[PDB]
Order: sequence, then C-alpha cells, then structure tokens
Amino acid sequence: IVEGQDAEVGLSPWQVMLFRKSPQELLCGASLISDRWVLTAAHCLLYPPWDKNFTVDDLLVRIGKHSRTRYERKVEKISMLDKIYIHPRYNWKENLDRDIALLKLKRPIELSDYIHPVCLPDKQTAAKLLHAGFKGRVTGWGNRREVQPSVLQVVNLPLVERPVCKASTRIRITDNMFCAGYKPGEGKRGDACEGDSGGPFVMKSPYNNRWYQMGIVSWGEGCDRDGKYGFYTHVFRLKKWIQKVID
Amino acid sequence: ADCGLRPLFEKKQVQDQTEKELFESYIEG
Amino acid sequence: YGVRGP
Repeated sequence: IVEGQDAEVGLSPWQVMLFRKSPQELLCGASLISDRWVLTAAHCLLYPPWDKNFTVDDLLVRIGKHSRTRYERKVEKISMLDKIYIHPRYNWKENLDRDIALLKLKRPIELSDYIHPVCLPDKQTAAKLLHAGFKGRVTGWGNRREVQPSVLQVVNLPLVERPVCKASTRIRITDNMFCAGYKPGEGKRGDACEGDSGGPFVMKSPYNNRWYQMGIVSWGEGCDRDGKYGFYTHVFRLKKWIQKVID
Repeated sequence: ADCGLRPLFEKKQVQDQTEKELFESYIEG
Repeated sequence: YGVRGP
C-alpha cells in the first residue's frame, strides 16, 4: 500500500495472506468470506505471461495476522487448500476482465477475535454505496513504494467515476471493474502496490454497522502515479458466479 | 449475519483511527 | 494484457 499507515490489530479480520509453500513467499492478498471460503484475484494463481500457474499443492494461507513475517503462533491460522476455482472467462490475455478466484479450505476455520468474514454486497447495499467520491478501504502487506511494511497497512481511497477511469488508461475497461484513487488536484495520496493484489476493497454501510467487500485489488499502471488510478474487481457483478462455486 | 462486525471494534462498540474518514465522504459537499 | 501481484 502506497502512502498508508499501520493498521490497528483487529482492524481487518477477513485479511488472508496468500503464501507459497516452498520457498515460503507472499503472492497476494485474499479475504475470509466464510469459514471455508477465501476470495482472491485469479492473476494471483494463473497469469501465463509470467509462467505463473499455481496448484492447490503449491500454496498455504496464513489467516488472521498482523506482522507480515513474525508468525504470531497463538492468533494466526495456516491452512492448505482443497480446490481453486478461477472464473472461466477471466481475460488474462487482454484486460484482466473477471479477475476473481475462490479458494476452498481443506477444513473449516475457528473464527477468533482476529478472524471473521467480511459481508458480500447485496443489490441494495451496492446501489447506495457505489458512488464516485465515496471512499472505501484497502489493506495489505505489499510494497509501500513502486519497501515493505513490518505491519499491515491501510489507505482509504475514493471511487473515481466511470469516464475518468476510462480516460486515464488505454485498456478496454469492463462492467466488471471499477477504479479508485485521488485525482491530480487533491494533494492526497494512496494506492495498492505489488503484493496487495487479491486484497480487499471494503466499504462500511451506515444502515447496520457492517463492512462489505466491494472489490478485489486487481491491476494498476505503477503505484501512486499522478493521473493513473487503480483497478478493482467488481465483486457484486461476479457474485452470480460466486454463488455458483459455493454451492 | 455475523459478517462485517469486527469483534475488536464493531462488537465492542469502538471506532478505528480512520473510520471517521470514510463516513465524511458519504455526507460530502 | 499492471497485475498488482508482487
């Protein structure tokens, strides 16, 4: 996370670290959406252009953590995967369209004071909360510069409007992605960066006191570049498919 | 319906250092 | 097709 700050422990429970078995290595972010299901970006698993293609027997997940390195023995939970479901129409060749994935846990998870899911978006919430200017939040252990935090980081970024996102890149943008970030004249900074990928962009709803997962960190042209915004997967819209895998 | 509510925060009735921040942008301008 | 991976 570029231009963020340390998070208060217990800030983001639904924050999984997508780690690799050997040699140990962080690959991305993901989130807890249940006690057996994890959501992440598909490019974290399959991205052919870089020879990247992971199997269930290549990863682990360290659910519920704070210090990126010091394995906090009696508060954190490691787990192996059972399955990996990657959207079947995920465009990795062109624009990273539908860059979503659902990771199954070998066996369930003992929710704790530092582990618990994040709410998925329902039609009603999505409608009232997805408006430009409306800020959501990103957490992650990835680089703080285009160099890595000792603790989880946070940055709260505004949803930019559809036309401005499209005007900044030359990438065909789809219904399934939105962007967030500050525009050049705001003199406020922030962005996700390498390794924050797959992490969650959550927004809090005023009606009840719940946090919803609005989007999955996907791509960007650098990290915290002026006149460039960060793209996130539109969870609500791919939620139809989410139901299909968890069923 | 136990999703979204942070034990160390929501369930305890405590606000995080920058949560305020997000709530302003809602009633913005 | 930047993939925010590490």
